[PDB]
Amino acid sequence: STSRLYTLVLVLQPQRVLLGMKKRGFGAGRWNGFGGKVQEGETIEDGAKRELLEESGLSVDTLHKVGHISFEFVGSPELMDVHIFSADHVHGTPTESEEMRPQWFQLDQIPFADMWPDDSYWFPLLLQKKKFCGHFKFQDQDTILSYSLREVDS
Ligand SMILES: Nc1nc(NC2CC2)cc(-c2cccc(Cl)c2Cl)n1
Repeated sequence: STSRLYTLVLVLQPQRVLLGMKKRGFGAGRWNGFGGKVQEGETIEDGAKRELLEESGLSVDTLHKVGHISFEFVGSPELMDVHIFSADHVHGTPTESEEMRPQWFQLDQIPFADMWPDDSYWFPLLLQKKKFCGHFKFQDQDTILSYSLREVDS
């Protein structure tokens, strides 16, 4: 049983981060970066850009490679293969979409309590400008059974 490709784009700036409140579907009622499924016929980076445009209304020329996290759940055959990107520069205005309502948070005021539990572990690596690689086994949606997390030169 193989995995499916996901992207996650974190809109960063010197003092703040633009998260998105998920309004519907998987992760509804939680703050997260912008992203979703990688389709057939686009590269992973194209998918990241697309989902950022569609969910926030923002454009980019380029993204940074910051993380590669593989998620799995107990009693589930399908794995999430997440390619995490930072967008430290953006064009346009943040606009509320059907799927996401964007909001700015200062980097010392990130609402980890209402984000996915894994974010508390890998966000510090992102904010130190470290590239990271890891696996997370979830018991349920609020409970990490086991996890592995390391930095990489890549
Ligand atoms: N921060 C974070 N954490 C996650 N933790 C995994 C237990 C669910 C999953 C995701 C994610 C990334 C891209 C697309 C989608 Cl649908 C999701 Cl849910 N993001």
